[PDB]
Amino acid sequence: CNPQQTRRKQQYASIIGKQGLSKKQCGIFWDYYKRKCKKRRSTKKFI
Amino acid sequence: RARIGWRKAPGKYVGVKAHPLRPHDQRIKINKRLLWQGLKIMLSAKFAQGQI
Amino acid sequence: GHKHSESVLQQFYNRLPVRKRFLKAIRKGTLIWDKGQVKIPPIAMQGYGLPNKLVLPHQKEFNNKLPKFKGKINQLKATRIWFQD
Amino acid sequence: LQIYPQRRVIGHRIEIFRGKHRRRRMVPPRIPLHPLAANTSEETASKDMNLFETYRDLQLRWKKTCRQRKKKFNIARKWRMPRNIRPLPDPSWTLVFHVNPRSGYRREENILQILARHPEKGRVEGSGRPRGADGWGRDGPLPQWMQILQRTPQEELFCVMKSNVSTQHKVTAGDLIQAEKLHRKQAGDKVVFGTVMLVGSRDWTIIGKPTVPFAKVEATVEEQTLAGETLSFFYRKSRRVSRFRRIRHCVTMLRIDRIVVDPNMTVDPPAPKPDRLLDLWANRWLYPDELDGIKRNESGEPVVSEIYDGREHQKGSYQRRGLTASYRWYPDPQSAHWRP
Amino acid sequence: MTTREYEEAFLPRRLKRIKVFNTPPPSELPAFFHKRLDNAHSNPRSILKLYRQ
Amino acid sequence: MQIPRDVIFEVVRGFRGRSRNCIKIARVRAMKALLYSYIMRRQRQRRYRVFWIGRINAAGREWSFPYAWLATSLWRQNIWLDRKMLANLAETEPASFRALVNEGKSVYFWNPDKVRDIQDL
Amino acid sequence: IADRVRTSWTYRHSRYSGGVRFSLPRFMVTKRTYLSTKFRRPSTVTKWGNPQYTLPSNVQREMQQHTPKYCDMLFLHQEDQQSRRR
Amino acid sequence: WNRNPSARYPKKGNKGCRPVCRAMRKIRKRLRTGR
Amino acid sequence: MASRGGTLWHLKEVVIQYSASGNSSQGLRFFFRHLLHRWKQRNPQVQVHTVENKYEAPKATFKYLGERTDSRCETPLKDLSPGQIEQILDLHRNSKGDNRFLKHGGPRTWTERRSIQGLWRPSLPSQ
Amino acid sequence: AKEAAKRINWGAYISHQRGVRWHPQGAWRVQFSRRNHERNFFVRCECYFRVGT
Amino acid sequence: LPNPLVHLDISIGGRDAGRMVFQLFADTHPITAENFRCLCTGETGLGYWMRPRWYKSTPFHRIVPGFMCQGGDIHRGDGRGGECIYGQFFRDERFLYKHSKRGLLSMAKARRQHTNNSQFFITFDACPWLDGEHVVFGQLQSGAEVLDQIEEQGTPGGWRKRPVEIWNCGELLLERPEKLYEPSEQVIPIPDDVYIKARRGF
RNA sequence: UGAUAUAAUUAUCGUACAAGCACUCAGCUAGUUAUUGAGAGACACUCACGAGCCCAAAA
RNA sequence: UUGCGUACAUUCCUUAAUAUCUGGAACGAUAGAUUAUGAUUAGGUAGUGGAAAAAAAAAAAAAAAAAAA
RNA sequence: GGACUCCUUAACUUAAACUGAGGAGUCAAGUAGGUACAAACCGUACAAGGAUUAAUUAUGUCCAA
RNA sequence: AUUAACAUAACAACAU
RNA sequence: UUUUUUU
RNA sequence: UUUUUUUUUUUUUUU
Repeated sequence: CNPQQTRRKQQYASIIGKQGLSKKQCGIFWDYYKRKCKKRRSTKKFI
Repeated sequence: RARIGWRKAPGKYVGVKAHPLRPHDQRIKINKRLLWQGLKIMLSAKFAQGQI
Repeated sequence: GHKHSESVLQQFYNRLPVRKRFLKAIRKGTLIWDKGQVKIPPIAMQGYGLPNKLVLPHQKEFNNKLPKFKGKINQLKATRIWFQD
Repeated sequence: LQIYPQRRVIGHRIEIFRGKHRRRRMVPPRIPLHPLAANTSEETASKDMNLFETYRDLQLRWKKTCRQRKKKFNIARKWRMPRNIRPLPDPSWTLVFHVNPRSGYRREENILQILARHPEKGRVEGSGRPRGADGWGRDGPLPQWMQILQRTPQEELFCVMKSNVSTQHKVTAGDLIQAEKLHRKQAGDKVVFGTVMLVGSRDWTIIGKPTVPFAKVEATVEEQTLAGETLSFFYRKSRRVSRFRRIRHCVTMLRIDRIVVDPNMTVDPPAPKPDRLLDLWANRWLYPDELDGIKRNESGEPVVSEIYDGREHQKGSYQRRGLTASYRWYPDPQSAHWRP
Repeated sequence: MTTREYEEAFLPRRLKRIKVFNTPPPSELPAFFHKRLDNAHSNPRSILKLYRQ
Repeated sequence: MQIPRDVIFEVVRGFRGRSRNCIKIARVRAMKALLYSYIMRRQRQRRYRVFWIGRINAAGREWSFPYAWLATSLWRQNIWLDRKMLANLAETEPASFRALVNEGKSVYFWNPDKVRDIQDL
Repeated sequence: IADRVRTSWTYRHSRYSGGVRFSLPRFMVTKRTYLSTKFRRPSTVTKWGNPQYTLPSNVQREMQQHTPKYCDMLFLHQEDQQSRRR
Repeated sequence: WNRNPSARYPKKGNKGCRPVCRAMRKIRKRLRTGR
Repeated sequence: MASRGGTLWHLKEVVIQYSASGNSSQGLRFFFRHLLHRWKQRNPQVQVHTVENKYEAPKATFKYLGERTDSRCETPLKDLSPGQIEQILDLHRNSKGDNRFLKHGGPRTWTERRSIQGLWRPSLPSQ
Repeated sequence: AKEAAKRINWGAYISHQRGVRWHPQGAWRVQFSRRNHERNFFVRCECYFRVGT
Repeated sequence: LPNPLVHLDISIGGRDAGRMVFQLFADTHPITAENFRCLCTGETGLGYWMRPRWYKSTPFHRIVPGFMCQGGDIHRGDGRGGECIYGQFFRDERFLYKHSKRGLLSMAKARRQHTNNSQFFITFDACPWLDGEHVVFGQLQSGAEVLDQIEEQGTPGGWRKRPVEIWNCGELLLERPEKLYEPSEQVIPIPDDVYIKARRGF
């Protein structure tokens, strides 16, 4: 309930919209970014 | 200094909450008629869209 | 000064840029302050009429009919005279 | 116990009004009521039955409990004393000369010399309203020597025009002026302001009491965008009240080109008749390509014209869209628009 | 009762005062002044004021 | 709450120590800073109208013609010129101003129906 | 949606609520970071945003007679006196 | 005598003859009307 | 905007970043098929470029001709109508820039020649 | 009221034309609204015909 | 019914000038005519300011030779005053007649639109430019010698050489100017009386 | 240099003002919940069926 | 005698109206582009009401879209 | 279960900003203006918002202005 | 390795 | 840009 | 005799 959350959200938002990001690059958001990418890749799956 | 009672009380400690979450059930009630109708509507939609 | 509160009338006097000699007189009553000047208070003579500037608007008509003095202080023959408040 | 009324009217008569003290309607009714009755029937009819008094009414007046709120009704303030300036004299303009032949100051030519000696000879007075063969002159045509006014260059010319209904600016040769938003205007749009109050030069000064009907200003739209952001804040301490806003005002930029002064000028033509009425209410003018679908008769005029000519329906309508030759306002006798 | 000042204290200061007495004006100036001249015979100021009027 | 946090910092740019950086102090500072401008922008008009009137009177007095008279003279003539343009003229166009003053004087100053000469008397 | 809020009995449904009207002036303000002009204005720009110069015209021309400044008040006074005394 | 406090300073021009917290207004009238 | 008699424009280049799969870019996509071609022709003096980006919100950047700091601007185009887009475009084209210093008010006049006749100075008659 | 109603002529305000209506301002209002997103053309006529004119 | 015939007695510098007679156009301008007749007769009583609404003893605040002469103020007598029987201000009337005759009467106006009051003015000459801006309701029938004398007291600046005031007023008991357009009948769905009746409960 | 301006918060009839807290910043922290309630002239959303509606626990 | 200074225009430009009555019971309609002389309007403690936002997580709808590549 | 002022009036030392009643305005919940300096008095065509414009009001017109 | 408060330094300024 | 003092 | 008042924020009383 604070300034810290705004910084984290701004940081997150700045990296979310990209591709080919490394684990060392992502940081604390690595899990989130991996889930996002896997979610995205769902549309390309056919019978 | 200000008054203080319990060591572990809301605001005086980390983890204590005044309105903590409680386990419960997320199930809801619904009329059978609604379901019955929605089945039909879905079926017709399928036909409409050509997914059958 | 040392006094905490003072009367408005006294305060007024206190603000007069004049000598102590005239201040005392003013305080006493022998002198008055008007239009930034100090002069003798008006003289009220017995029987004669007072100045038109001191009576009420409705009293001027009756005051103008009273006798008037057009002489010097030495020639004045009034039984009693005093300053008009 | 009984409280007697007060009949003695001190000051002004009492007048009750609905609502709070604010800016309300002021236009009088079309059908005023006579203050006197010429018959007993009028007297009897004057009675308002809606307002019939009863015991119940008295009850509400006499109750010790909370009564009706005082914010519903109030007493009207006193009347004002406006100045009656109207009517106004006939519009006219006058001309003067103050030539300075001194070398020190100086550092056509023939007449100028004469004028310098006898500036009084140059006193010319006219009329602002149009006339016949006389034109702008008074009791006859203007002198033939007035053509001198067209010989002076723009580098030594200045005038006072009206950019708005109430705003005035000092227009000069190559000037950048600021005005309000002009509807239906884009880049490369030339405009004409015919509204001028005063003209002058190094030799003469056209006073033009009401206006100058033989003078105009030519401008071009240079900018039409939003202004810079502005911050406004207000609050009351110890009362929990405030307001915050972020407004972006709109302005328009106009660049002056020429200041034409021709005494032989003619009155502007009337309002034009557009071919299509849809553009008047549309958000953009129809393109040339789209205008190709316009039906025409043998005479060459639109066929649609038979239904409706297309004349102006309201005062100052086409002027708002800029279809007029020139812009004019109340000060200009040639103008015609709504006035508050 | 009430005073004139009191009454006046609630009205515009420039408000004109009503007229209490009105009479017809003099139609003939020469005849009006000829009768007035009959009373002024010793006061130079009266003669000068009449001539000025 | 009254003001966004992001803007306070901006508004408090250039202030003294602790007041450019402290949220607490900055709040109270900024509030007053905006309030003063808010209040003054409305009163900015009469402060310039009085200056225009003073310049016009100053100008006018030169040619033995008070503003008091001038105004009336002008208005009676159907002349509708704002004090802003009047004052600008008074400074930039002396000749123009003199023209106006002369125009006005004629109207203002009127002779009676009869003129008497008592020089030889 | 629509032009205005409909208060009529005909339009009192839950399906008629919400929405926002488009506004150009407001769109350039809503959801936009504020930037102060203090300590940011160049030397080439006046207070009102008008262009400004930083070099004499003479110099400008080099690196790329005139009307006198003051008028003649004495001539105006003397001419007015002559015209009134004529 | 009644001369120290601020509830007895006369009205000057442009006050309405009844400013906040006055007593002398009602004292003089009363006096004249009967004491 | 017009300058020097309408022989000089400000607006130079316009870049528009959009997406080919995002729903929010629907308006842009629509615009790119009906009004783009029509708009371009009308304004041949302005270059227009488009950039495709999948996982990024749409936006637009504007470049102006000048030495001032107002020679660049940006504006998002998320959840906007074709008409709105057009409006934005027109605004940008008819504007000289973001105008960070442009003040509403002031003398509302800019002239090189303050006085023609001449300025006022004290004189012996006046004194 | 009931008597006045009878006297009042209600038939004059009736207009046999779509888009034309009476207004309490004392005028004839003309309405014509159309939209076109494809061609980017929107029209909203709000013409008024005053009686006093 | 016959039109009213009002009269005005003017006094120049305390001297009886004469007696002018006017004819009001009640037929065409009933309201306007009524206003002026009631003000002249003084049969309405006091007013807003507790003053009698009577033209008696009123000065002329404006006398411009060859243009017109203004007057009628009852409050101050300077010009910044006026009051009709109806109230402060009243709505205007149809502009039928022009200003093309000597001695025509017409009400005054303020900066605002609808600012008509007791203030009127008599035209000395044709004023085409005044067409449509003012309502014409009266015409001089006799007594042009008084208007000729009044014209002499005016100045271009609107100054007054000698005092000019109305001595007595009243009403007498026993060709028209050009027209701006051609009046024609109109459809009147709602009766006039209804408007009156509505304001009282019915 | 010119003009102009009485930190903020709560209570209170009272901007009450020489009353109560706070040096500053970081983290935490005060209206949570209808398998049981509801439209009651100081304000009560919406869907289905209809003289008919729902169906409890096992399953 | 004739004068003059002065606080407040929704003249100009840009917004807003949710307890059944503002024209609107109009127009348009593939889901509303904001009415140009349109009437009443928009100071507010307590109490009451409407609406827009809060960068996150889940969902088996992130390629039928001009030109260019 | 109310603070100041206007009219009437109870109590008091025809005292006190007290204590208590009858009926109008303002503040409370009101901005800016005037009254020299701190809610209550006068005025307001009384604070949605922006700009360098015009006006009879309390009231002013030797200087600070 | 790490935000703010806090601590030090460098550059930038002339109608003075 | 002061007024008044009957016959 | 009048204009000059609590103008009692200061100067000034220039009539």
